[PDB]
Amino acid sequence: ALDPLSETKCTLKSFTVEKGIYQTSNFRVQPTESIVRFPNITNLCPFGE
Amino acid sequence: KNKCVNFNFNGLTGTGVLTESNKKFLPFQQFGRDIADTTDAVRDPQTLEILDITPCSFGGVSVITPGTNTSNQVAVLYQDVNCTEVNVFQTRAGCLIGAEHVNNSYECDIPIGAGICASYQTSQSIIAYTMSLGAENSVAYSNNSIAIPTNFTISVTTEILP
Amino acid sequence: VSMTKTSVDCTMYICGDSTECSNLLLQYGSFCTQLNRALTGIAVEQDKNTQEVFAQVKQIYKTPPIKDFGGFNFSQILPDPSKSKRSFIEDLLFNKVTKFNGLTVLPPLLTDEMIAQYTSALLAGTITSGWTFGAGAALQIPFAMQMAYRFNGIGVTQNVLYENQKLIANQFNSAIGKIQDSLSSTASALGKLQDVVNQNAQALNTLVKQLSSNFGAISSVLNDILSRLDPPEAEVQIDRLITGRLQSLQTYVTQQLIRAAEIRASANLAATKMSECVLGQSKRVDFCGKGYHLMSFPQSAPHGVVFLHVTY
Amino acid sequence: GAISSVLNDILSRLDPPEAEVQIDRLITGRLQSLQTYVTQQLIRAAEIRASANLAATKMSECVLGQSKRVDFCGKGYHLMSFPQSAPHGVVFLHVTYVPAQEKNFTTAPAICHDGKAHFPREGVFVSNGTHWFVTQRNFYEPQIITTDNTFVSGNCDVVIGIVNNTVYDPLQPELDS
Amino acid sequence: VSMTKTSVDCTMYICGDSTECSNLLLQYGSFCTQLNRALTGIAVEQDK
Repeated sequence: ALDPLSETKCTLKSFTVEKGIYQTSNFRVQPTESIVRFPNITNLCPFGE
Repeated sequence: KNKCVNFNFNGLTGTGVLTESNKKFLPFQQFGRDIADTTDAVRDPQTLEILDITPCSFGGVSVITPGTNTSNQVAVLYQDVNCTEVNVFQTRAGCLIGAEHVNNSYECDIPIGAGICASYQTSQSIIAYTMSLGAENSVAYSNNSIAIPTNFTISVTTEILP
Repeated sequence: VSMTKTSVDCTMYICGDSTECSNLLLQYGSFCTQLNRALTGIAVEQDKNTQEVFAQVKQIYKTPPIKDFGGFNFSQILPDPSKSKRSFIEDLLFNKVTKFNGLTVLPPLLTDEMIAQYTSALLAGTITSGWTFGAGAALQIPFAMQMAYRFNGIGVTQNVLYENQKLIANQFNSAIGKIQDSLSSTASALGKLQDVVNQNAQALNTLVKQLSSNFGAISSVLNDILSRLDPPEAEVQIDRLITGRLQSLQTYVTQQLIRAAEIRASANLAATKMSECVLGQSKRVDFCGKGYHLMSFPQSAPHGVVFLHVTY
Repeated sequence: GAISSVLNDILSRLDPPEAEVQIDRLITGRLQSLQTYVTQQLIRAAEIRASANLAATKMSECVLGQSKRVDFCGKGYHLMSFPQSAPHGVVFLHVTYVPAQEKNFTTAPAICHDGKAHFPREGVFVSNGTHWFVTQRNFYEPQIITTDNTFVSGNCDVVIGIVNNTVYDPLQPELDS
Repeated sequence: VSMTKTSVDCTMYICGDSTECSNLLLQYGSFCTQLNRALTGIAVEQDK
């Protein structure tokens, strides 16, 4: 977990790595803000009366 | 909008990216799914508009590297994303960071995909270019001139089959 | 020839956006590690099945400006550079061919332009050079002289072509239009490639529909079980959901290897047919279709190939 | 999914009414590991068996005979393959015929001696700029055009693009001498 | 050349004459549909 060059060596469990392209990991984006999608005040309770 | 957010509906949970849409829902419907049961567009309950649920920047982490006895330079290839949600070059498989775009088409040494390959040539750096399918040659068509070989070369090819 | 490069990841399929799911996923061994390497090995074979079939010539031969190839109408098989470089035959083959929960759809190594350049190179080598471009250097022999040896390989004297130079042009040019009238009217001739799409559109869509299944648990959504049940109590229902999705992923890669085994057997046949029937002359009866083998014209096709054989 | 990986660890710590749940998770878990192993090996062995139908074809046709199939046993005109031993496989040595150089010579579809169209029996007609010769498509050889290497069919009014040449008849100088 | 066409249905083999079995069989979704279409594809190839 230092560089993407080392991710190919630890995947194949060998230091001798030839040319090519190998899958190492997956890119994930953490959600920074959770927005609750709810409608507006659709009808207040009659507390005034 | 345009960010990986976590929407919280009254009867639907999940994460995604909200953006503009070109569809138009029915005035009584609120949900919208894909063919194989995948919710990708919902109606905003506050403002009567259509917003798509785009999945976030997910993709496999792939790298392009030569042999260990030659050099150590690499090129990061983030799949299924562009070069804006993350030596900048955009491919069909994803954004390639680390390689230099060269207009000269050379031989495909390390394949990437979609007609794009990379190679480590000499100063020495990994370049990105469209692959060449062969040498430039044109057969001269003539109805009164043919080419017949006078010299031959007996070559021995090696074929390996399991 | 090829198939759709689908790489389904078991990380976001069973444990999409969950932390406790990953702790209960690694305890089942390396089953997600083996299924990721199995689907990766298909994508290596999908990049090799395109190269070993199409890329048979080390050079690319361009279209000569002389179009008088013995009076034959070869404008239908050659691609139009003023159009992607596609022809009228390739346009009918592209428009007559009939998801983000861990399913990665990777593009192939060669797009539709790269196969069209291999089509423009192999058809230029077959007409303007004969069959010598595959065995060695492309001998600049015209199309009217290479057909004299093609008749001698099946036991026909070469005096038939020289005395009927106008009779072949009235029959061969009319047979090309019968192929275009059969593909534009219906898609029954292209059923060999539509079955590959039917084994992929019904395979990729059925895998996402298994997430809505209960699989013996109290719910289908993984977030619904964690947000309602206790963390010492939800582990019974979660482990029944991961094991239920593990058998769905085990059956998926099994169906993506047995059905692809016939494609890999056809890719070893498409590499054999294009090297023998197109790049040479064979004496095998009914190998390039019904009739005597004279030549063959390959065309581009989505995840396949179309051979326009010429029979006697 | 069990509490341990050793079969003797669960039976020595848990009760026999309670250890049977954890043992059955290990038996069903190791059965799917063998179910994945037999499935992955048999599909890969089917590719070996598909290669076994191909490797037996090369050692029966191209090794034990001269195949006329172009680009089936190597690039070029194959003559004879020499197989060698290999661990779980075979290594072939295909002897092919590959040309080296080429020369552009003037050709002709047919010639006219006295009105009839003479067609070549084997090969095509060539020319070095002065005289008209006949050779094959694979190797150039300045052979003299005779009646034995040609075929008489039709006339010279049908073939478009024909030339005129005198056929060297060996019967002519033998009778005059 | 060919093989005996045998279609094993997962309705009478899994839940043959049982009402409560079909309530738990539908919880797996289309798993029997994957097994029926796999054996149906053999019957198309046996005719080909």
